[PDB]
Amino acid sequence: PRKIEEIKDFLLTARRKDAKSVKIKKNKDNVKFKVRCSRYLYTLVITDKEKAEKLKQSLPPGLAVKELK
Amino acid sequence: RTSPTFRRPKTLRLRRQPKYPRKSAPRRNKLDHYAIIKFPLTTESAMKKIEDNNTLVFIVDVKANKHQIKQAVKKLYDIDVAKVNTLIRPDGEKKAYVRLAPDYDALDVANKIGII
Amino acid sequence: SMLRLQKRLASSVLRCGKKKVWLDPNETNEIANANSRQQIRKLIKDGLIIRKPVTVHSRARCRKNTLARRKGRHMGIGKRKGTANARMPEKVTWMRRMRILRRLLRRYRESKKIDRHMYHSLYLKVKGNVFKNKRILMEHIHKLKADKARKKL
RNA sequence: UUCAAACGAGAACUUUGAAUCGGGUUCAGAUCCCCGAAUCUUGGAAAGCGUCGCGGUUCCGGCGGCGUAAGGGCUGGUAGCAGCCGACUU
RNA sequence: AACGCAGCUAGCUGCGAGAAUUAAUGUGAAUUGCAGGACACAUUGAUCAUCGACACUU
Repeated sequence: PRKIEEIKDFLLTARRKDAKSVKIKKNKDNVKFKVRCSRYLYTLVITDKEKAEKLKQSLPPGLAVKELK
Repeated sequence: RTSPTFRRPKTLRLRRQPKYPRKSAPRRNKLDHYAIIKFPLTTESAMKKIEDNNTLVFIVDVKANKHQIKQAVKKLYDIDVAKVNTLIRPDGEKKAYVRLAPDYDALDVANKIGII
Repeated sequence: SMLRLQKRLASSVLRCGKKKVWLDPNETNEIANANSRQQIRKLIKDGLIIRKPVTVHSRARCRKNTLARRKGRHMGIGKRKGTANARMPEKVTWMRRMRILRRLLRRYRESKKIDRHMYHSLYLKVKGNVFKNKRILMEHIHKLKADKARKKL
């Protein structure tokens, strides 16, 4: 697995042709955005709630979204 | 001559051009797709695989390899194969676990043979 | 009637030994009807089969003695079987002494209590087994420092 | 070794009770099957594991609730002081 | 020499993925433990024998 550290990279790697789905995990203190690519499972962790929804509106269309919670 | 050793010179070698073929006709392929698959298997443990693993179990010729098994089942029952796992039973028969592609399903297919 | 199979399966599912598997004595009929790990998982939820607790082996008796042994209650001449070196090696005792004494000399050196020349002389003497204790070493600098002060004055 | 019970025509001797990695999966196979990852943190809690319950009784392989006397060291500034801590010994 | 081949088949026997046999010729209503399959018997065919065609795994 790989950790995406800054916001801009995550929506890029989500736009790759090999990105099959993104899974959103809702924890007590953070929300994890995991995108399953061909070779790695990239994870972006944000510690504050308000950015989670705004990013959630901005996934590329057609890419499968799974809500773990 | 800059070297003190004498090596055999390389001479022309002609490709064989037979005046007649030693075999009159090519041997017929006696190990075909119908020979690849002997019969499907119906044991209790097998049934679990068709339901939970989308996999068919077959008794196959002992000389067939995984590639040969995959091609035979595809053209015999018009399906796609994801992977094939084979083992040699203690009785000496080769058992092949052929897993279909996700788009195909083993239930309706195995009805077509009549096994299921 | 025949529950050998069910006890083996229960132990595998319960991840415990067969000695810890309890089969209901007056419900035997439908455990005998269980022949799959699924059916075993059916029964352990309904309480027909449960995991017996581990046999108790309390350490309180040994814990009580160690507290008494902490004060030397059972360390007399009649309770020793090995040699003094075997019970407590002399090398580790010597190894401990050099470490705790050489540490003090280093600390006294960096604290400017003593200088390099005095450090080296004591460092060879501590290796010479002239001191046996921190206090025994510690007061030695004091007479050494005392005469040095007297020498200047 | 003993007591009781069950099955059984029949019981000292039968059965029950009492004295390339991670996770799942079978009656029998798992680093091989399935899932997921590859060649302090992401993985990771979703898993797993403990308990407390609700459904169902060859169907649900379904649901949730919680929890995971002498021998030394350290710390702060007269031959150390002051505090704290710690085994095993003679 | 090995390994396989029978609807039910372990050995013996026969056979070789065309595997208790294919083709052809002769013969002419069976094979048989059970079942099934047969069987205008020439508008030509079970079985058996013969055996020159074909085939004959390592």
